Amino acid sequence: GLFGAIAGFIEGGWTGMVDGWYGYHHQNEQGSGYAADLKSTQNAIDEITNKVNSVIEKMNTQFTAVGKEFNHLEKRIENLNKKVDDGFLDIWTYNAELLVLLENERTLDYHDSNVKNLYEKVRSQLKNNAKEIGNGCFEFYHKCDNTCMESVKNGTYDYPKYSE
Amino acid sequence: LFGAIAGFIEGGWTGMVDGWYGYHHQNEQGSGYAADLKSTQNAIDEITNKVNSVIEKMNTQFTAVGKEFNHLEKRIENLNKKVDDGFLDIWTYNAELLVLLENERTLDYHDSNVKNLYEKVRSQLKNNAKEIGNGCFEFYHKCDNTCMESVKNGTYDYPKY
Amino acid sequence: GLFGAIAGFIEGGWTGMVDGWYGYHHQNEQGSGYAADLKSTQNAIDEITNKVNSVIEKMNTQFTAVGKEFNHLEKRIENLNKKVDDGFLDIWTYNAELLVLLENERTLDYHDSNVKNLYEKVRSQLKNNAKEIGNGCFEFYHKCDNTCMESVKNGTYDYPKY
Amino acid sequence: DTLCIGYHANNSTDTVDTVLEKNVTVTHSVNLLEDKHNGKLCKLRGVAPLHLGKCNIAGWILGNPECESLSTASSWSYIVETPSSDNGTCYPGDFIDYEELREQLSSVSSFERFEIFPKTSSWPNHDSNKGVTAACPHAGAKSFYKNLIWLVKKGNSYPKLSKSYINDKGKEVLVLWGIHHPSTSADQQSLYQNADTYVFVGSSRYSKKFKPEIAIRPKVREQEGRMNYYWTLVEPGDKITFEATGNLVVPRYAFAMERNAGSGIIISDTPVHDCNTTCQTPKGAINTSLPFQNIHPITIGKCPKYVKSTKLRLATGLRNIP
Amino acid sequence: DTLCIGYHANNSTDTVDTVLEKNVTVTHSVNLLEDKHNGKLCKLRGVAPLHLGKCNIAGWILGNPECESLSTASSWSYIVETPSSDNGTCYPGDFIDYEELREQLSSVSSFERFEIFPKTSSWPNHDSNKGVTAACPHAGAKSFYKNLIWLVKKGNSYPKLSKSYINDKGKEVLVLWGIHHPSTSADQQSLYQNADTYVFVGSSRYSKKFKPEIAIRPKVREQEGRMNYYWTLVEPGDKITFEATGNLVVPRYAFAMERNAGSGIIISDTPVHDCNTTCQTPKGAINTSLPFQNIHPITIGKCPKYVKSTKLRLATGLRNI
Amino acid sequence: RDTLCIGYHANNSTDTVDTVLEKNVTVTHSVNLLEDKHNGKLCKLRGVAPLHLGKCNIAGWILGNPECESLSTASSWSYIVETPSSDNGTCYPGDFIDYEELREQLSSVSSFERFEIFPKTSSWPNHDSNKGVTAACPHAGAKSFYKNLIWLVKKGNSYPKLSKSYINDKGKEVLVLWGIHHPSTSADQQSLYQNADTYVFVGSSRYSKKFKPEIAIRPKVREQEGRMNYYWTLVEPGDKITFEATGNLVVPRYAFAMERNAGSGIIISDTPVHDCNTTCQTPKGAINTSLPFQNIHPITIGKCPKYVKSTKLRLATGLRNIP
Ligand SMILES: *[C@@H]1O[C@H](CO)[C@@H](O[C@@H]2O[C@H](CO)[C@@H](O)[C@H](O)[C@H]2NC(C)=O)[C@H](O)[C@H]1NC(C)=O
Ligand SMILES: *[C@@H]1O[C@H](CO)[C@@H](O[C@@H]2O[C@H](CO)[C@@H](O)[C@H](O)[C@H]2NC(C)=O)[C@H](O)[C@H]1NC(C)=O
Ligand SMILES: *[C@@H]1O[C@H](CO)[C@@H](O)[C@H](O)[C@H]1NC(C)=O
Ligand SMILES: *[C@@H]1O[C@H](CO)[C@@H](O)[C@H](O)[C@H]1NC(C)=O
Ligand SMILES: *[C@@H]1O[C@H](CO)[C@@H](O)[C@H](O)[C@H]1NC(C)=O
Repeated sequence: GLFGAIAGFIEGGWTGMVDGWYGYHHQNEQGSGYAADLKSTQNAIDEITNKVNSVIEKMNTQFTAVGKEFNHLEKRIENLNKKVDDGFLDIWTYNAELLVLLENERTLDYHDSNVKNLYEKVRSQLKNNAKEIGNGCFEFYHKCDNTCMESVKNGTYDYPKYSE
Repeated sequence: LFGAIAGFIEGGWTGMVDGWYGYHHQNEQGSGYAADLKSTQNAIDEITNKVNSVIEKMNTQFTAVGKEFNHLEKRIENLNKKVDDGFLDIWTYNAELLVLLENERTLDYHDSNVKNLYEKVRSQLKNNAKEIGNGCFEFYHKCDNTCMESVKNGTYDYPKY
Repeated sequence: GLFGAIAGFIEGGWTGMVDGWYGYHHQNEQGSGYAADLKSTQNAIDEITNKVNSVIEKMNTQFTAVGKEFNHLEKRIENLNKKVDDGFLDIWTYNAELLVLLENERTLDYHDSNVKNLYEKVRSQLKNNAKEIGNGCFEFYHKCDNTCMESVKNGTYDYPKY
Repeated sequence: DTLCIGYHANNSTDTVDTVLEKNVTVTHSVNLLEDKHNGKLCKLRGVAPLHLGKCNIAGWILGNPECESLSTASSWSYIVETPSSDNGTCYPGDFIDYEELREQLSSVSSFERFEIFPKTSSWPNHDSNKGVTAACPHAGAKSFYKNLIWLVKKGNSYPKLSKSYINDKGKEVLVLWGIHHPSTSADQQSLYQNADTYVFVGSSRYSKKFKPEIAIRPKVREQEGRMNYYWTLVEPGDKITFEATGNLVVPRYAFAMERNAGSGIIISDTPVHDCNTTCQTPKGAINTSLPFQNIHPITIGKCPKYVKSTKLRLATGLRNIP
Repeated sequence: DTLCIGYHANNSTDTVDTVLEKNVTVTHSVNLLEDKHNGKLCKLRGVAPLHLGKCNIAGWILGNPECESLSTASSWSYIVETPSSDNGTCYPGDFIDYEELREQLSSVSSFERFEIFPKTSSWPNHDSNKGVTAACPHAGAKSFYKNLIWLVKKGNSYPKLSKSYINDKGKEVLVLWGIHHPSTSADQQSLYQNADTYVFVGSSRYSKKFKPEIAIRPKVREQEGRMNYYWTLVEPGDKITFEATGNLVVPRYAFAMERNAGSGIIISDTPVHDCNTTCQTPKGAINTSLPFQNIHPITIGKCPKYVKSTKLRLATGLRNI
Repeated sequence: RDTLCIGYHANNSTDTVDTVLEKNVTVTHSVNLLEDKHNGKLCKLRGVAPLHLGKCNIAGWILGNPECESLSTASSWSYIVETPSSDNGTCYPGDFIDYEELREQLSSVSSFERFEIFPKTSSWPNHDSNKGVTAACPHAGAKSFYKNLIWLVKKGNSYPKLSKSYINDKGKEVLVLWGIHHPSTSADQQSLYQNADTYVFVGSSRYSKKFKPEIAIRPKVREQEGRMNYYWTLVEPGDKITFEATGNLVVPRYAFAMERNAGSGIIISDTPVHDCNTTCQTPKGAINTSLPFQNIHPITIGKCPKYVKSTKLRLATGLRNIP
């Protein structure tokens, strides 16, 4: 979207990965499988939760009884009251509507950023030892077993292993 | 914000008049500009929607602002004046800030689209061309017109050299 | 945060660099040292200043005297007045609170962007002549003296190198 | 041997709008808009509302023979009238500062009704029994407000009366009384012998002299005469004085009262129940943490801001793909 | 053989402001701020406004001899007075609940004026012809309001009068009347023989007795006496009763009336025209979809929010190079 | 081996700020958008200082209560200051009509000169203008009364119909005040104004009202079972006002040539008044600020920041802080 990752150079998402928002899909001699990025996913959940909570928690209201009664000879102040009520209605409706539109735009870009960053993290980790397919996929030049895939997720990937 | 527009691509092309983002090819068959059809239309759609959202969301009531009060109702007259000036300050501030905010984002939105269009082609021709650094690619393999096509269509599907 | 630079692949900041927001730390045979990116830092200062000024300057208020007096037999209009006062209080409090939260989020991302961009600028300048350590650090393959480090900051870097 | 990097997806159909794009399908989302009420009138802070049901405030405080339900509750968070509750001032007249009174009574901390001027001992020189009318019927029989007494002459004699009450409670006392305007000067002397009369009420802050306006008003509930109703709050330690040579509908019951501002009155058919709520609307109570509600503009309590929006769906997940 | 990637540019000079930068030149932009009006007073809903021109509401409803040309209208969306329209209550006095009345009359659905108490048949025992004054001149001649009649004694006799009207229309009836306060007790008996008089008006909801306050007020339009004007709305099926031993300026014309809330009154010199509008200001109508306007704070209809801003330019294109 | 790093600033700063995504984020630099600082003083508003009544309230000040004798030396003021404990106003129990409206009209005045509309010596030749004092308005043990009004009583068993008129020859509006006295007993009535059935009439081009004394015993207030209602009206330049009474009229002595400028109010506070400038005033003190928001006080006078419930509005200008 804004970061070119989600619905970008990574065209689609994985219905298979159900344990997190962002993750990996390994493919070696020991089989295949999906696996969410524990730390990366939890961080978004925390921040997104905080976001939703901020939008809600910041609305601290007074104890008020809207609604007034006026007799047939107080139509003016009745309409004054009606004006202040409709005045607040237009103000809150507009802000609320726009707040949602704005925050939604940002949130989607927030996820795009997290995916793009997770890719950059791995790519700048295995420079030569693997080539970019271009689909958010890395093809290993050196055989990579399961305990090897681990050193990539944990971000603890040794290098000294360049082959051909 | 994305380093593209007025970034590593210093200026814009007055020559390209058919779109917001595009290419300028240079081979043996000549030169020319050409907007990225799909890329440009997308921005137009989204930017249009943006402008429409800012406008369409403002749904107002049928009201007659303005009240009349006699010389012995100065208090409620000033109350009315207060609610009017209260709305004036609220709307002015929000409208002013809404514009400032949305303008900042829009300019960054375009910066993003250009940066993305560059990334798209760069990650398409890896070795077959080298980055000049000015948002320009210099081909190592001769590239004719029907070749430039396979780059725009994003169907540069055969890395021959 | 959003661009992966600050508190990202560049884990920490330099208390040593005190003359700017973004900068470099060179390391060659002529010694070491920090140095802020003049142009890059000034730009952020201008824009961030404008930001703060926009949030403030756009608030243009009327000359008004809030506060009304009502007698014991005007409790209704007194409460009406109270309603309009508390109505504005809730509106302004919420907007102000949210405006800060939003703008702070953006500002921090704004700096993340500037650092990421400064890195990209240098990296795409010395392609082979240096390798990425991965910590926002470049290790030169060709010896780089002080007047050489200059051609990197000025963005005026050549490439004869091995 | 390949390793791919991707994102979540699911069967979700939730859509949300952005500034740039409408109807965007997302994996997860929350609704900021509360659009759900329990269709009940519930209790406010911790106290229940005062339900008049058949009657309106006017009828309730004056003691209309129809509003004779209960020894009413000593406190309430707000008041509930029904859109069809008609029984108030049965004898045609003008209730002065009625709206103001309703506001003052909207929410009460303590509220005990007492006999300010005991019927038996208070009026020895006037008839306190003949004061009934066909405009205020209670089971076929002619009757009148319970909290007031229509003092008429005692056999061709209406001596200047003068009664005073001194607020010995610890709180404000709400005192109500009426002034009667006969239709004809004959009805005048028939009721209070004297032709030219006057009524005077006065306390430390209140003071007003009343002159009966005698004339034929168009028939209302059989009455060509009128009766205006007045009220005032007597501060603790203060005293109020009544004085009349006729036409005075004297107080019988008053109200020791302590009020807490910040409430109002709901006109609704919605049933009252035994439940808690922090926010009340004429359509029902609202239990929510959300910032906005589109249920009703007129609200009582600590409530969400009323909005015209139909849906405020906030995206939390990301774009949804297969 | 090279391929470059770039962005649009043009001769545009449009500038916009951002949170970070001011005066930023942009390829394309739209204005969210409506600052353009047609300098005309137009029809609001589908209906045109009631223009009093020379007169104000007071003069118009009482029937000031000068407001004789006006209300060819059975409905109006709002009312227009001119800042210099002075002709209202020619006989000095106090118009009770005047502002409230103006509000109630601001917009009406149906509005027909009828003769509630026909001059010829209604008052047989009182003089309904001598009731004219030099304070209400119509072409040099002494005259008076058209909708009221100043009943004076009929040759040294002013019998207690009692007239009742019963609202047989299907709508509310607006009834107006006046109470006259002579300057001297001599003027009092000169006009209504009786010295101690009273007037009484009463319906199902209204009821008030009036006592003439006789005294010398400072001359206004030649009058040391005063005349207060009253009004009330009689519900359908209800009846209103007038009763006086003098000093009563009786109703002649009333108004069958059906009102629709939500409108107001514009005091402006701006010409009224035959055009449609969804939003009206004293300076002129506003045709727009924009959310904000800086034309005028006082508005009538479904309008854009009034803002103090001078320009709200929203960027749609990108930076211009 | 040769190399070059790219990084960002950091410092000893402890400033924290909140974002939409994260709370308590330490930053290198920041500014506060929330003004929470006042000078605890009541200062001048535009140029002008406020009118301080101190001991008295508006009622007492304009009527000329014997206690508010020290004050009316200002010809203009930006706003008015009463103290929460200033109790001296209408010493004689009564009803001040449209009092709140008056207070509003008087809240801020451009020019304000007090003159003797009806000179005591020359105005009332057929009535006693000296006996009109009461124990309800004491000035140093002695019975006294409002300075701006005169309680006209009969002159030895005679109270002739009086009729006095003033014509506004100033260039501005004139504020005229007067009272109507309602005796407690019909005996007190003839004792003061011989006539039993009396009336008072006031009239100008716009004002007109006849007053009938309501005689009765009200509960004792400051020793008075009788009452006295106070009325006021603004007479337009060139207009004239007429007083006429057969008794019970407390006639005007001093009026006020006055030019008013709307847009101000009245502060009830103990906060000391000083000689300082301010663009924004609160009951707690003045506010000197450019910030958009303040949480000092909701009730404000002048060109002020919007009142907010927030405790801190810290806006981040620098970046995240690391060691
Ligand atoms: C109480 O309220 C009712 C309803 O408004 C009054 O009106 C009539 O009461 C009679 C007697 O039972 C009924 O026959 C009518 O149906 C009622 N009218 C209508 C339209 O419902 C009733 O008179 C009132 N009684 C008192 C004592 O106030
Ligand atoms: C002004 O205020 C003072 C104070 O309230 C009034 O004095 C009170 O009068 C009574 C009657 O004897 C004393 O017992 C109280 O002690 C007084 N209060 C105080 C604080 O001394 C005084 O009457 C007022 N004077 C006027 C004309 O307003
Ligand atoms: C999707 O978006 C369009 C444009 O707002 C709207 O007309 C429609 O209601 C939406 N479609 C559905 C199926 O809800
Ligand atoms: C830049 O801003 C200034 C100050 O607001 C304004 O007067 C000027 O017109 C702007 N420059 C241009 C060319 O729009
Ligand atoms: C941080 O620490 C020292 C010790 O207080 C202080 O002197 C210095 O001013 C601080 N640094 C900066 C740049 O404020």
